[PDB]
Amino acid sequence: QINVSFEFFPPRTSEMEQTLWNSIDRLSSLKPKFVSVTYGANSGERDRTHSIIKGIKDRTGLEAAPHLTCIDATPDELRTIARDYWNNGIRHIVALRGDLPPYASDLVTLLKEVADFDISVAAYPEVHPEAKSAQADLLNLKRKVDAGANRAITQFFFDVESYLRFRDRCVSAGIDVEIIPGILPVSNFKQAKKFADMTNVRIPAWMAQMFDGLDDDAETRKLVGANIAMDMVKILSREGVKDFHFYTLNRAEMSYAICHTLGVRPA
Amino acid sequence: QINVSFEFFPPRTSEMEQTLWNSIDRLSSLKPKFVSVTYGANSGERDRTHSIIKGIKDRTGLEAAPHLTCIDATPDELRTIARDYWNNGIRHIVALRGDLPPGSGKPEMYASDLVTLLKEVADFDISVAAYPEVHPEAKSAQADLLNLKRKVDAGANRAITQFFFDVESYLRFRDRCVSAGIDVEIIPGILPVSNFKQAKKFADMTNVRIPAWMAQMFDGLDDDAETRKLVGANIAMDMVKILSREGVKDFHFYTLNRAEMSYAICHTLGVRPA
Amino acid sequence: GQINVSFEFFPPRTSEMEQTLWNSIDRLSSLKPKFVSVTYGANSGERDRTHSIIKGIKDRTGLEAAPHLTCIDATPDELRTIARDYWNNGIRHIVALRGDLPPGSGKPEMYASDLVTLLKEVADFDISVAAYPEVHPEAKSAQADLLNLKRKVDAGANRAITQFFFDVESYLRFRDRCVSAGIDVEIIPGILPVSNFKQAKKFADMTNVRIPAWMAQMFDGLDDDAETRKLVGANIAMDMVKILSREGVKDFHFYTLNRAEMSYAICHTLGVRPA
Ligand SMILES: Cc1cc2nc3c(=O)[nH]c(=O)nc-3n(C[C@H](O)[C@H](O)[C@H](O)COP(=O)(O)OP(=O)(O)OC[C@H]3O[C@@H](n4cnc5c(N)ncnc54)[C@H](O)[C@@H]3O)c2cc1C
Ligand SMILES: Cc1cc2nc3c(=O)[nH]c(=O)nc-3n(C[C@H](O)[C@H](O)[C@H](O)COP(=O)(O)OP(=O)(O)OC[C@H]3O[C@@H](n4cnc5c(N)ncnc54)[C@H](O)[C@@H]3O)c2cc1C
Ligand SMILES: Cc1cc2nc3c(=O)[nH]c(=O)nc-3n(C[C@H](O)[C@H](O)[C@H](O)COP(=O)(O)OP(=O)(O)OC[C@H]3O[C@@H](n4cnc5c(N)ncnc54)[C@H](O)[C@@H]3O)c2cc1C
Ligand SMILES: [Hg+2]
Ligand SMILES: [Hg+2]
Ligand SMILES: [Hg+2]
Repeated sequence: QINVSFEFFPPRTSEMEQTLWNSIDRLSSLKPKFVSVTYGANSGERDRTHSIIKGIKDRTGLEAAPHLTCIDATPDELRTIARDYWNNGIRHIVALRGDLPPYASDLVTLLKEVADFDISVAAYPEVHPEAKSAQADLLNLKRKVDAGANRAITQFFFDVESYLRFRDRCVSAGIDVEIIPGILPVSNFKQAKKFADMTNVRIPAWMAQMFDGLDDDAETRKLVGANIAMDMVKILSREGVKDFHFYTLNRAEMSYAICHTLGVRPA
Repeated sequence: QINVSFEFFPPRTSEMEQTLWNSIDRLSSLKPKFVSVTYGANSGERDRTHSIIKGIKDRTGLEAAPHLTCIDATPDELRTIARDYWNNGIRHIVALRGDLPPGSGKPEMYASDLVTLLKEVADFDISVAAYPEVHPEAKSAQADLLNLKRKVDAGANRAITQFFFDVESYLRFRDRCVSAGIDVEIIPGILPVSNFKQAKKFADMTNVRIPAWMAQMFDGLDDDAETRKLVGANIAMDMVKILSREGVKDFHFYTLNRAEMSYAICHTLGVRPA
Repeated sequence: GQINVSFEFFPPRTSEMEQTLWNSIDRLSSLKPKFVSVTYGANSGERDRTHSIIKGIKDRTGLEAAPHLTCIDATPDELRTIARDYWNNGIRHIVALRGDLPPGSGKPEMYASDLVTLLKEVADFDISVAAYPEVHPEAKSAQADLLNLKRKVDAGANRAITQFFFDVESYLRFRDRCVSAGIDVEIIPGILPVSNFKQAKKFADMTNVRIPAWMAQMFDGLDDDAETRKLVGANIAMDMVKILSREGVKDFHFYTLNRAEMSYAICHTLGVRPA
């Protein structure tokens, strides 16, 4: 069967707060394998990440996986955060290094020492913008797995071939874990392009065309974005992929629809 | 060169207050590397610790090191206290877990956690407790030794030992610290004994063994304070002499707010006024 | 006073050995040992005897009895059943060992740390494990063996009991290396009082334990002299135990070989007497 997960982020406004909880309720009915909440380098927000995971696990009963970054934190602190999480029933965590202020493998090992955690790590089909080469980054992923990562969630992508080729290189390199694709339903192209430029993610020429001229047409953008996303998962699904991780951005509709086309429906 | 330090406790009464300041004036002339003040569980020995430290600093200009306990303090309260000290020129703190009151027994925060917390605030000089005869609540002698290394690794500059009457206890313990990689000065704590009945009470509750020969020395002197002072001073002076011959260059005296005995012992140690 | 002692007995193989054992237990019980333990053999009969002697000790003396348990010839499920039964019967302290590998057809895949883990899953037992000041014969390195000890302690072991030794420096350096590896349990020295030297040499040869030249000299020529051997062996044991105590050791485990006199006397010099 198809397993899906949804990724949310801590809301920064009263409106965004309500929007989030509505989407959480709406998406819980699809029974995802788990849901994750992002974490950014900000003490108060770090507290917010905690509270949201707790609230989720407490009102839906779904498995909630918090993101944790190696950046700006001492090993003893990280260990206490881990023990505090495990103690609160939160046995799944997404281990990352973190966006640097103007390593991951170590955080994996750190967490495994504390407890037999279910760890998820980041994979880069188009190479992390910092690694010196495709191979170096590929080997790093392997290290993170060897350290104890159960799953590998990729950064969003638009070129299906880039992902399929990467997935092959992973197995060819001995990585025995699933490379769960990260899907970004695009409704705002302008914003998507900004994200891609940062993450080194390539936006194919054809996609640029699809959004050309839709700047003021919010409705058409959602229609075109959903179409593009549904095509993606259709191909990925036929190619053997049975696990999808959605970057909801606290919005339910597009992911809900895409899930419906995958057969992921309420029951 | 021999270095010394003296430990005082917050006076609860007017008479005790006077004795303390007299001792401070007497002992200050020896120019000790530092002087420290106890931090108990009650406000009497808690609020006062701060006052006495300010007093000492103003009246003599000697480095005063306050003792700090995490017992009934939130990490927030501890940081507040640490910032105040640092900002006011206090660069040395004696970080301790603290004597938990026999009632509630919660294995939560430990001294190493306090050390870490203090180092997050500023580059303090932290002194921690060491036990040559093992801390009475330790899992084992090895665990207690590992705890000392943990505190040194957390940022402790030096270790001050609990008092002892068997010089060999100190000597073996120091050898173990070195073999274990603990690279800081293991300052022996010296308790000049004037009253034996009171010394037995302290050692009893501290797991410190009192040799039979020492109990023999004070036997029959229950009402002879003058002879107890002479005998006790003799015992301390000999212990201190042995330790020096063995390489110890730093001593920490538990004055109990009384200056006479500690002053005399320091004199024979060669540490005298200018 | 502040010194704890424990005695180790093995299941007797004859009627004569049995009378000797119970006698030793009666005599040694007066010293109020922290606990007594009983060895675990490989054959079915022995293993049953271990259980009965532990029961006999518990009833007859009311002392804390700790049986040994190995991985040899047992499925994880047999082991759990045995452990559950032990716990329900009041015996809540086990000496967990992998066990002496028999010269037959069976490669070791399960080790002592695995047994500790399995035992911990059953109940909160007090678990004691084996330590080797002179390195276990099969260890590929002293580092491996020491890290293995840490592994067993991490799994749940409350204390370590070392293989016997004749060179105190070996115990002392090992006690130090244990701290350097982060092992936080007290390593209790295993004391083997020797009266029969040839037999002691046998045990040593097969355990990678070194007998100092001076010690061999001490027993040279005393083969047919049981009396002298007992005095010489007691003197040696007493000196070693004396040095250990001056070095801080306050816990001792005696390999009695079911005999009481030597361990009794050595205990007496430590100050552990009947009251
Ligand atoms: C599913 C997902 C979720 C994310 N969630 C968050 C989040 O909640 N918060 C957040 O801040 N960020 C998040 N990110 C972004 C991520 O933290 C950044 O891309 C960051 O730069 C890398 O984190 P990482 O775990 O991939 O780092 P790493 O795996 O450590 O790799 C990062 C870089 O280091 C390199 N590398 C690794 N080890 C070595 C080494 N020893 N020597 C040299 N180079 C080395 C790699 O090749 C690469 O260039 C997420 C990413 C993904 C895909
Ligand atoms: C120089 C000196 C000055 C002192 N001054 C004072 C004072 O001003 N005020 C006061 O109240 N008391 C004072 N004390 C006494 C001290 O607070 C008590 O001895 C207290 O019981 C332990 O303090 P500690 O700092 O040694 O704690 P710790 O170093 O934390 O050790 C306490 C115990 O816990 C164990 N332990 C440590 N970590 C762990 C762990 N993770 N798990 C389990 N066990 C662990 C240790 O082995 C030890 O048994 C002083 C002691 C000395 C020697
Ligand atoms: C106090 C004491 C009591 C004893 N009582 C008995 C008894 O009642 N019955 C009995 O049959 N025997 C007994 N013995 C002997 C003991 O069983 C043997 O010495 C045995 O060969 C190992 O037991 P162990 O528990 O040390 O094994 P372990 O701790 O598992 O180690 C045995 C060997 O395996 C190695 N090792 C550990 N883990 C691994 C790994 N994962 N991969 C590779 N090598 C590894 C160790 O380094 C060592 O060389 C006793 C020994 C002692 C010291
Ligand atoms: Hg980091
Ligand atoms: Hg505390
Ligand atoms: Hg086994």
